[PDB]
Amino acid sequence: LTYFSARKGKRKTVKAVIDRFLRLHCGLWVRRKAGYKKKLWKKTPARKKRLREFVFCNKTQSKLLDKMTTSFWKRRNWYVDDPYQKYHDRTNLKV
Amino acid sequence: VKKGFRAAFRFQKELERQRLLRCPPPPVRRSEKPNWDYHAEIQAFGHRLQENFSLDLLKTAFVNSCYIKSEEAKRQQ
Amino acid sequence: NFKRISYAKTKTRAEVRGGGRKPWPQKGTGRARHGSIRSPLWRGGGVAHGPRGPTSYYYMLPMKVRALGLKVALTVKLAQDDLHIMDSLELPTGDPQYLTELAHYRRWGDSVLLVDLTHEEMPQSIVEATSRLKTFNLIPAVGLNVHSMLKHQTLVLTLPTVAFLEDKLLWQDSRYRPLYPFSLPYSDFP
Amino acid sequence: TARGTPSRFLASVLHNGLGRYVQQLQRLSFSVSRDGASSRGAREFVEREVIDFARRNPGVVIYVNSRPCCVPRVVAEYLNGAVREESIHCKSVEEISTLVQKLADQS
Amino acid sequence: LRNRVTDRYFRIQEVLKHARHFRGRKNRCYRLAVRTVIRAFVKCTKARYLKKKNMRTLWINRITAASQEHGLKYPALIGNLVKCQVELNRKVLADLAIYEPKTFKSLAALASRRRHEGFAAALGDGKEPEGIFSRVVQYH
Amino acid sequence: ISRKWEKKNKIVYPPQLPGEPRRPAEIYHCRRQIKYSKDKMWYLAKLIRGMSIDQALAQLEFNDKKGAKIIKEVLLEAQDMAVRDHNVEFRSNLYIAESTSGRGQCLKRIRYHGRGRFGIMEKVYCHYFVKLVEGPPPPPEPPKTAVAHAKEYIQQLRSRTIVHTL
Amino acid sequence: RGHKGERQRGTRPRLGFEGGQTPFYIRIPKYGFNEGHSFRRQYKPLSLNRLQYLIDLGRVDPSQPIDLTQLVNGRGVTIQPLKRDYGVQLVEEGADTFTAKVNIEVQLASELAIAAIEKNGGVVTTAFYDPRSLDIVCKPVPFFLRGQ
Amino acid sequence: RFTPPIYQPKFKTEKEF
Amino acid sequence: IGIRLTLPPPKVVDRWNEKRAMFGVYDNIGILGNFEKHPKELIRGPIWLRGWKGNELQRCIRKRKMVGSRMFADDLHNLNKRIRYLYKHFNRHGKFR
RNA sequence: GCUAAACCUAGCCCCAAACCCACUCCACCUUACUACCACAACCUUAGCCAAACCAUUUACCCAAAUAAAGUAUAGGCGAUAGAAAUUGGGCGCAAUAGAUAUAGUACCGCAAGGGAAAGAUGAAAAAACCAAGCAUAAUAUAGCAAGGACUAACCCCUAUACCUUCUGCAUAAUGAAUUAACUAGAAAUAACUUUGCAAGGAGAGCCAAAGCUAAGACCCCCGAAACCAGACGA
RNA sequence: CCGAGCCUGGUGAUAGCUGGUUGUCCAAGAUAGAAUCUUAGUUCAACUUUAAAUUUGCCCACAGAACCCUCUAAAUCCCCUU
RNA sequence: ACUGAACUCCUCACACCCAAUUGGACCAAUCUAUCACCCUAUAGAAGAACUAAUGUUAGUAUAAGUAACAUGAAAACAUUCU
RNA sequence: UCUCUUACUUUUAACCAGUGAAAUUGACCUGCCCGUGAAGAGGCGGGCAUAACACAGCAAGACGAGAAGACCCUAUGGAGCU
Ligand SMILES: [Mg+2]
Ligand SMILES: [Mg+2]
Ligand SMILES: [Mg+2]
Ligand SMILES: [Mg+2]
Ligand SMILES: [Mg+2]
Ligand SMILES: [Mg+2]
Ligand SMILES: [Mg+2]
Ligand SMILES: [Mg+2]
Ligand SMILES: [Mg+2]
Ligand SMILES: [Mg+2]
Ligand SMILES: [Mg+2]
Ligand SMILES: [Mg+2]
Ligand SMILES: [Mg+2]
Ligand SMILES: [Mg+2]
Ligand SMILES: [Mg+2]
Ligand SMILES: [Mg+2]
Ligand SMILES: [Mg+2]
Ligand SMILES: [Mg+2]
Ligand SMILES: [Mg+2]
Ligand SMILES: [Mg+2]
Ligand SMILES: [Mg+2]
Ligand SMILES: [Mg+2]
Ligand SMILES: [Mg+2]
Ligand SMILES: [Mg+2]
Ligand SMILES: [Mg+2]
Ligand SMILES: [Mg+2]
Ligand SMILES: [Mg+2]
Ligand SMILES: [Mg+2]
Ligand SMILES: [Mg+2]
Ligand SMILES: [Mg+2]
Ligand SMILES: [Mg+2]
Ligand SMILES: [Mg+2]
Ligand SMILES: [Mg+2]
Ligand SMILES: [Mg+2]
Ligand SMILES: [Mg+2]
Ligand SMILES: [Mg+2]
Ligand SMILES: [Mg+2]
Ligand SMILES: [Mg+2]
Ligand SMILES: [Mg+2]
Ligand SMILES: [Mg+2]
Ligand SMILES: [Mg+2]
Ligand SMILES: [Mg+2]
Repeated sequence: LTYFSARKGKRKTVKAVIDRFLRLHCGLWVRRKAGYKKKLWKKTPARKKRLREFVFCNKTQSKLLDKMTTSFWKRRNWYVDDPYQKYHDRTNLKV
Repeated sequence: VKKGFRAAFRFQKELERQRLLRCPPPPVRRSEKPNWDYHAEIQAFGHRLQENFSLDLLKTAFVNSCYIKSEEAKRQQ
Repeated sequence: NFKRISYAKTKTRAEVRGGGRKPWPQKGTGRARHGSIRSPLWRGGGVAHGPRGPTSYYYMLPMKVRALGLKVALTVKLAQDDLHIMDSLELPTGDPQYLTELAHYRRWGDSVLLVDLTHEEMPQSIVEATSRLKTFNLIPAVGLNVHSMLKHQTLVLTLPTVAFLEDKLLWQDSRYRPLYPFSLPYSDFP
Repeated sequence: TARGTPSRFLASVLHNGLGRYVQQLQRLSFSVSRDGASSRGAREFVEREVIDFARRNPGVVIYVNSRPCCVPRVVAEYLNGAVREESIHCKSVEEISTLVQKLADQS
Repeated sequence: LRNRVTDRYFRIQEVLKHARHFRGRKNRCYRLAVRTVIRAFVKCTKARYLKKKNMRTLWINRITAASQEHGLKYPALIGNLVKCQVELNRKVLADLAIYEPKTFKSLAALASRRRHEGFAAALGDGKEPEGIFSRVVQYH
Repeated sequence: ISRKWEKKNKIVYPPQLPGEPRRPAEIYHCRRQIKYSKDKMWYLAKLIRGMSIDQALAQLEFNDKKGAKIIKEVLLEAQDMAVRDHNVEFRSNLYIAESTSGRGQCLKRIRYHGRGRFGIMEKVYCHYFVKLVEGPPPPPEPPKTAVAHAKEYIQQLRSRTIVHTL
Repeated sequence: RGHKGERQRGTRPRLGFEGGQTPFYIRIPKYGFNEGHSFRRQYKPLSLNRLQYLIDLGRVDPSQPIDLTQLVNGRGVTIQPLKRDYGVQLVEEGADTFTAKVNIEVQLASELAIAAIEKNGGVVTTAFYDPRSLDIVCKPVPFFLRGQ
Repeated sequence: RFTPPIYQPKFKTEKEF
Repeated sequence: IGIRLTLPPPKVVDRWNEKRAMFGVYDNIGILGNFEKHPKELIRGPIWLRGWKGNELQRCIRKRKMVGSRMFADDLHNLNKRIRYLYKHFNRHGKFR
């Protein structure tokens, strides 16, 4: 990715990242399952449900995603009626 | 020509040492050399040997006749 | 350091004159292979990693830190019997030797910093005296800084200036965070 | 290295221990400065230790010079006539004291 | 040329000082000198081990020499001296051999006596009156 | 360039006491920038190295080498000035104390080989130095006798110590 | 730098390249988590707790009406019009132990917070502010210097 | 399969005293 | 050889010339003077450098856009080339990604 | 004791300020520097390179610093590209350095074109020591050249040169005649560490569910065959 | 020095390939694998290091871990005590 | 029985024998601020350290006084001869 | 040409005199046999030999010197041709 822009000399975000992942303010990232729209006739219903769910990403994936994205995307946003509002903060977390 | 003073000064002191090796100066008595007081040295001569000398006598012991002849001749002019 | 700008630059390999062609073919001779005669390796070549252009070393400490700086410097002066308070910087005569011999008589020390409140309303007598004295220095209140105070052995202040310094430095704590630069009007600033 | 350097056989001056032990250190010459950090450690050595040290060994004559210098030093002279120069420089009172002891108990 | 080393002469002299007594170019040419001086310092380091080994070998030879001239083997002498609980190390025995030869003969004589008392004890089976010199002193 | 050798004739010693051996006279002389190889000059220098002046002039006369006439000139110049300026009584009683050749300053030209190849040729120059000492030449050290070998061998055996004891 | 390779010569591939196989980020399907993020409106929350504490310290004045401008001046809130903020949302939190009678002006309020204010005898109303009005109201003094 | 020769510049050889 | 053979002329530094004496005065222009001026208005020097700091690449970008029109043909070509170099260096090279 | 060594000042670099020279007599577009006789200029840059290939694609100066914002947006929707409204003199070099520069000269090339090196007394010239290499002064059994030693230089005993790439490597394989000078780790996010202030931090913008501000501390050198544009050559 | 002349410029072209990389001292410190136009290279994992928080880890005894194939060894997993 | 290690004991001392890598304690010289004033101190900075790139420049060696190179004869230096 | 080579002349050569290169070179105080290193030892192990120092020859060894590397493989290196 571009560490120093040629116009302004600041970092740039990889837009491939932004249209695939949701980052929560706490530091987690959310993705969809790969192939959730693919060939559903042959898949079993349990398999289908496992596909529909929005999952988290492990530490390294999360680290890589944060490097590929600017500080703007990491700020706290007070959207009106976002369905992900509750998930922004953690609860009862000791290490 | 290199900016700096320390390396240059060091080198001068090295050259001084080499010059001393080449032609050593004539030996001169320690009286004719810095950091000398004969009085204090006399007392220390007593104390080194753990001997309670009479300091007046010890002084008298160290003064040769050859010295006094030379001293008289020197003082004359 | 904040005011410092570096003027040193050196030419890189690309910026040195000539050095276009390959000096000799790679394979043929016994010689070590080269691409240009202006490479860092060569005599007369460009510099590998050198001073590059005008360089600025500008940064800002936070305001409250600089304020605290002034405070410490002033406490330290008074703690060590290096600080003196004066009704006015008014001199019986403009003869500069009078000021030197007074400092000698009062055990001020070799260097004295004289602070007045305003530049315009500084007395005639002190300005004449201090103009031709190297070690004694006259500044207005707004001039005062940590560096000069440390450089000079004595700090001399007036009663006008002491009230002024108190006001401004004490203002720094017990203020809000700004909404906009303080040069702009507020309901109670200036 | 042993080949690369000179050698001596073990000896003393004038069979030191035989009759009576004689302290070989004869003279000490301290060069200090009134101002300047190098001589700082040495300065307070002259504040305290010099006096009681000089009492402890009356055989040694101590000279303190107190002149401007970038490197303070000590010149140890011995009975036999050897001269040992040691640059005290930026050394704490304690490690200067250790030096002066080490000089005084050797030939 | 903002910064240039000004005192390389002194850095060079540090190696060359050691190299003075060598032969050939390596006594003065730095890129040669350094390599040999490194080897010299390593040699000198490992030579501590060998000094100690070799000194003992010299002592053992010297002791063997003096023992042989009274007409008993080295092992005989050294072993029997221990069973007499006279603990003198090789250094002093070798030193006695050269400088105090009367004392050395006495040591040799006592060793051979203990040797013989041992032989007598070996011959007998069961309980017999123990040799005078064979008797051991206990410490509690 | 250094020119120390020349200055050696400007040394003045203080007058001697009557109770002193008569100091031999002492002349230093040289020629600079001789077009001749320094090592080639060495052989001629080495030859005359300990002989008297006349005997050296004799040897140099019949010597076929180029530098031989050059050295002859230097020696005659040195002899002349010895008598004239250095207060030497007799011109015959001088011997060569030291005879040395140094490298003088050299130029570089080119030598053209085959293909395009070449080499750097050096126009060789050198200095010659001499020193003359007034008086008869030193008699050469006698060859080592069997008795001297024997004597020193005895000395050598007597120097042995019992090593690594007290 | 290690031993000589792509790493040591400093010619490592870009971030997110998996050496050949379809990289993690690419191989995931695209979904509109942030499809129209810049067009969404954002309201900064003011809690009743926050409001009460401001009144208790005399920072926000109850003898006068409250609007955006008064709160901002009080340092009760920070509003970034540029960052798609559209004013102040009034939240339920600390409904109990809210004892003050005020005329408050907010862009959004929850029914509970309305109830909380009207219980004490206060008046709450919601009023819309356009972005160009908002930047003006939040910081009036700079706007006054614009000469418009 | 041929390497041309190279001449050093003439100024070095033409140096005088 | 390459070491001096005499001591250079001693350098005397006048610590009490006017420039040394009034060094750093008015650095507190802001806090002591009602905030009329920032201290960064005491900075003199290049147009593109007064009260700003950046790496080489950033400095070049800035000089290009601020005094790019007014600078000499060959100087500007050198500057355009610098930027090309540094762009590749910083984006495509190094230890860490 | 030779060869040498040593030097401080010519000048130069980056800024700021300010809009620059176009020049006695004669000659000079013909074969320029030669007194003196019947055609005509404006026309998309490409390519290296990045994409770990390559084929669409890949920042390059356009007329206010900051912020909006690496946002909207664009894109084999991937590498990457990227708005607008709006806001407003010297901690420099000092003769292998610094300009190539004592000079675009000498020299090299048919031409376009390439392109050096170097100097040092003193107020006045109308006045001491240190690189390599050698010399002083060749050499005597035996062996990585030394170490342990020794009364003693050698003799005695112990001891498979260095760097780099390979699992070993003694040695195998690259590299070094030697001396002097020059010659190679440049930066972000995020963390940690130390301060100031603290539900707020910051000298507009930005962040904040103890955070925010400031500082500290992390990212090398030399080398192809090539490709393209414009000149020069029978 | 022509399977495509030479010069300047783009140009510090590019080089997963070769070569090099400059003071002292101390400390911790090695070989599960997977994908890859990939095996002369990267990325993930494993190991390694530093800092932090907190509680068990290693060695382990009983009990326990399959039939079929027509036949079964050194052993291994799990594991309180210590 | 003796000999036989850097193992172990003995008298003292103790951070002081792994590649890549990672952590740490110091520090040569130079410039700046302030000291100092026969060459230092505390800090701030930086073109900040070379036994090695068939590295680049200059000097001097090895091969090596080697390979190689050169003027027909006599004479009076008029001339003549081959 | 050879069986089967010989003799003489010139060039070279070797000596005296003048001028004076080049590749090469880690340092060298630079031996032989056997073993080891699987092949490959002047330098490692066991034996043997051995005052020092020029000049002339020879080509068995120094994996002898010098090159735009003959062959095989590799590069997500080029280029010409179809
Ligand atoms: Mg170029
Ligand atoms: Mg190139
Ligand atoms: Mg090349
Ligand atoms: Mg340059
Ligand atoms: Mg030709
Ligand atoms: Mg030559
Ligand atoms: Mg590379
Ligand atoms: Mg590509
Ligand atoms: Mg690449
Ligand atoms: Mg120059
Ligand atoms: Mg030049
Ligand atoms: Mg020398
Ligand atoms: Mg031997
Ligand atoms: Mg390799
Ligand atoms: Mg080999
Ligand atoms: Mg023709
Ligand atoms: Mg590869
Ligand atoms: Mg360790
Ligand atoms: Mg794979
Ligand atoms: Mg594939
Ligand atoms: Mg591959
Ligand atoms: Mg357990
Ligand atoms: Mg033992
Ligand atoms: Mg142990
Ligand atoms: Mg230990
Ligand atoms: Mg310092
Ligand atoms: Mg450097
Ligand atoms: Mg060097
Ligand atoms: Mg070669
Ligand atoms: Mg070579
Ligand atoms: Mg080199
Ligand atoms: Mg020769
Ligand atoms: Mg030969
Ligand atoms: Mg010949
Ligand atoms: Mg021959
Ligand atoms: Mg000849
Ligand atoms: Mg050659
Ligand atoms: Mg063999
Ligand atoms: Mg060999
Ligand atoms: Mg021969
Ligand atoms: Mg090849
Ligand atoms: Mg290809």
